[PDB]
Amino acid sequence: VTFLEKISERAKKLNKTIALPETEDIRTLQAAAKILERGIADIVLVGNEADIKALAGDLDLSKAKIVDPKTYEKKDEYINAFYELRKHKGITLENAAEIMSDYVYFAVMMAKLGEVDGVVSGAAHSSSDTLRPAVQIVKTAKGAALASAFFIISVPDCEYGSDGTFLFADSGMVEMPSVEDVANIAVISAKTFELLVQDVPKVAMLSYSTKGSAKSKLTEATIASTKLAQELAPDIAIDGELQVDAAIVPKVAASKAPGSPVAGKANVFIFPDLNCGNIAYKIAQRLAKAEAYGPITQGLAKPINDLSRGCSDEDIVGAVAITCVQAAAQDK
Amino acid sequence: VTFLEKISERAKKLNKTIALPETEDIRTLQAAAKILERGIADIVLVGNEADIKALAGDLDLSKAKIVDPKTYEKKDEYINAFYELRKHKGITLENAAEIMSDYVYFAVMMAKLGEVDGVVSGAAHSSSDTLRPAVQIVKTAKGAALASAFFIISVPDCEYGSDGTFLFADSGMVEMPSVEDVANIAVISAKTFELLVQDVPKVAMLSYSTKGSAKSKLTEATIASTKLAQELAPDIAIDGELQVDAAIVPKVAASKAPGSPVAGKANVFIFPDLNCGNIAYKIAQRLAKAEAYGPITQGLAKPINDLSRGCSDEDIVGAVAITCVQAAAQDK
Ligand SMILES: CC(C)(COP(=O)(O)OP(=O)(O)OC[C@H]1O[C@@H](n2cnc3c(N)ncnc32)[C@H](O)[C@@H]1OP(=O)(O)O)[C@@H](O)C(=O)NCCC(=O)NCCS
Ligand SMILES: CC(C)(COP(=O)(O)OP(=O)(O)OC[C@H]1O[C@@H](n2cnc3c(N)ncnc32)[C@H](O)[C@@H]1OP(=O)(O)O)[C@@H](O)C(=O)NCCC(=O)NCCS
Ligand SMILES: CC(C)(COP(=O)(O)OP(=O)(O)OC[C@H]1O[C@@H](n2cnc3c(N)ncnc32)[C@H](O)[C@@H]1OP(=O)(O)O)[C@@H](O)C(=O)NCCC(=O)NCCS
Repeated sequence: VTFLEKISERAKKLNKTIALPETEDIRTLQAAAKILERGIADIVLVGNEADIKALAGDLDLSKAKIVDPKTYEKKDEYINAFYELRKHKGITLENAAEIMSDYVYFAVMMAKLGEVDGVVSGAAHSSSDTLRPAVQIVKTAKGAALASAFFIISVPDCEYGSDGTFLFADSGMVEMPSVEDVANIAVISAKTFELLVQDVPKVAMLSYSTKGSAKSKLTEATIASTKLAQELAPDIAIDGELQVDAAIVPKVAASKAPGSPVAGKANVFIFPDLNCGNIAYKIAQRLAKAEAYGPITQGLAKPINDLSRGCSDEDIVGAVAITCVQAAAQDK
Repeated sequence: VTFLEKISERAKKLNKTIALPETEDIRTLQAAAKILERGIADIVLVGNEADIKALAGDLDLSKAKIVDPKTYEKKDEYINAFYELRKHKGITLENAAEIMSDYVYFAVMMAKLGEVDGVVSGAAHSSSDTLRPAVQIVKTAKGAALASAFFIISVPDCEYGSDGTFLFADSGMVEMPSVEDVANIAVISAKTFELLVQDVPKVAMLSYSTKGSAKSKLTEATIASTKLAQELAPDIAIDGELQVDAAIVPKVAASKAPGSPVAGKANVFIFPDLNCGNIAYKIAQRLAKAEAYGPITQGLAKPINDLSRGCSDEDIVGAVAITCVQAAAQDK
């Protein structure tokens, strides 16, 4: 069974509201009219009234909720709260009226205030433009130094990871993580694995080196980050530096890194930077026939996800479903 | 057919001589006889005629020529040769004579001075010990900044590349190649692919970014190496900064990099550093169930190859056949 089928089913059990801002694109409506249709969640649409019922065509959205930045009965405290976290960044009140009238923003500040549980977009903008709303308004969770991105990778005939399932991170967002930032990526991705795959994360800090099989600036960066992460999170089994083969293969691990809590069992792969992360994941997907999921964001304070530039609405129902389960990571 | 068999045949039609210095290892001798029996190459065994004779017992090594570094006709000219090379890097004439009694130093000089077409060692020495004389004696071909290590990769049920075969560089040796280094690795890799795989090289300078989809020091690096490589070798197909998906999958190349010489059909992967290179090759081998060949070295003035220390006498046969075809790039 599919990770996304598993997830979307778990996501139906919950009750969560997802504010989709891309209300001028007709995919973000094909998506919208299947959320309410399967019980995946409830879902806000952020944008002009003239768009909705006229654009998509004939699809039932009475189950949906329309809120325009210039219609809602609370729109005033949005130009105000935005101006409270841009309180240090040069933008006045009518500039806080220029930025906010955009749909992405209103969908994001609704999350910050708990009017909405989460946000999915990226499909019609990019991964530069999308994450600003996610950073400036939402900010991050407490046990989190940054917003990062990741991918769930399912490898077909595979006796590695968690039944062929892995989290790769960061493979989306963070171009050049510093050693501090890497260590945190490990910790935060462990909690995401647990949440989404529902298995014990064994986190591998990757490298061409394995426990000093080589030595350079590169290795030492990872070395350090392993050991930073091992402190941040003692309860989480975390090791580095590991090559991939030692990371996943008992026989190999047994000789390259004897008595490791991770080597030979890995299911979370952590990369030195985004050349590595993004190469690794595409290589899995295309040469290993792995199914890939993401980019999904993590370490955020309330879930807000990005989308591959070009995609279908069936992917979006996927993303919306993850934004739900994610949305059930703190409320307890 | 498998890559290795293609290679062995070509080897047999060629007329190359390979030196084997690891003559106190019984796998080298076993490999030797197999290679002669089959017609894969001529052999110079470098070592002690009494010891080989005493070690070989039931092996038909009579087609081989045995050369003893301490009694060979040309000994004293090999020593001068080494002296000239290292004069200015501390070595004294005395020091030369002692270094040059090393079977493996001798065999590399043989190749340098034209008595052998290449050398295979590594079965009973570390890679550093094998690669030091290579890079000191035979040095590099015509000023490529450097020698590098590559893999030939065969993915099983793959449409991508050249029948799911690829060349990965550098995935085993140069750790932090400079921007120039990466440029050089691309050019040399393209010639190697053409030679060994026998198909038009189409080289992907890899990244997490496709056509300036993201900007950073990493991306700037890749672009600069892309741009220098095109200057270094204009008639070879080399492209921008490319993601793996944009590089091998024509439908994604149809989106992210239209009209590229490389994108959609890449078959040569150049990585930014050895984290990427190794992690990528290991994902391919382990999760993709790719067959992977060597680290094989390139960019030297004559082929020199290092084996794994747990190789079989048959792995040696194959390393010897790669090395002969590598030696076909020379000639006259
Ligand atoms: C424009 C960009 C290249 C410059 O990076 P930046 O200066 O850090 O981010 P921006 O200028 O867009 O926005 C400002 C905020 O974004 C934040 N942001 C970027 N990366 C972050 C991270 N992973 N964790 C938390 N916040 C982050 C910065 O911390 C900054 O906050 P500050 O000004 O109060 O200190 C880039 O952030 C972008 O296009 N955003 C997409 C996300 C991304 O890829 N960022 C990595 C760039 S180094
Ligand atoms: C040992 C090492 C860390 C030190 O670097 P170095 O002193 O510059 O090189 P080494 O001591 O290993 O060997 C001597 C030569 O290697 C050369 N060299 C290093 N990398 C090379 C490369 N990949 N291709 C060709 N020559 C290379 C140096 O120019 C040096 O020449 P010199 O003695 O005439 O000045 C490193 O070169 C090394 O690991 N070399 C062995 C093979 C290897 O693993 N190379 C990876 C390079 S990052
Ligand atoms: C040997 C093997 C099983 C595992 O090796 P590994 O420890 O994971 O190391 P990598 O494959 O990532 O390659 C880097 C290693 O190659 C060595 N190496 C570096 N430069 C090299 C070069 N230019 N040529 C040959 N070896 C080199 C390095 O020393 C390094 O570690 P080492 O000290 O253990 O040798 C691996 O190479 C492999 O998967 N090959 C399978 C069999 C094969 O391809 N045939 C080889 C013929 S002997």
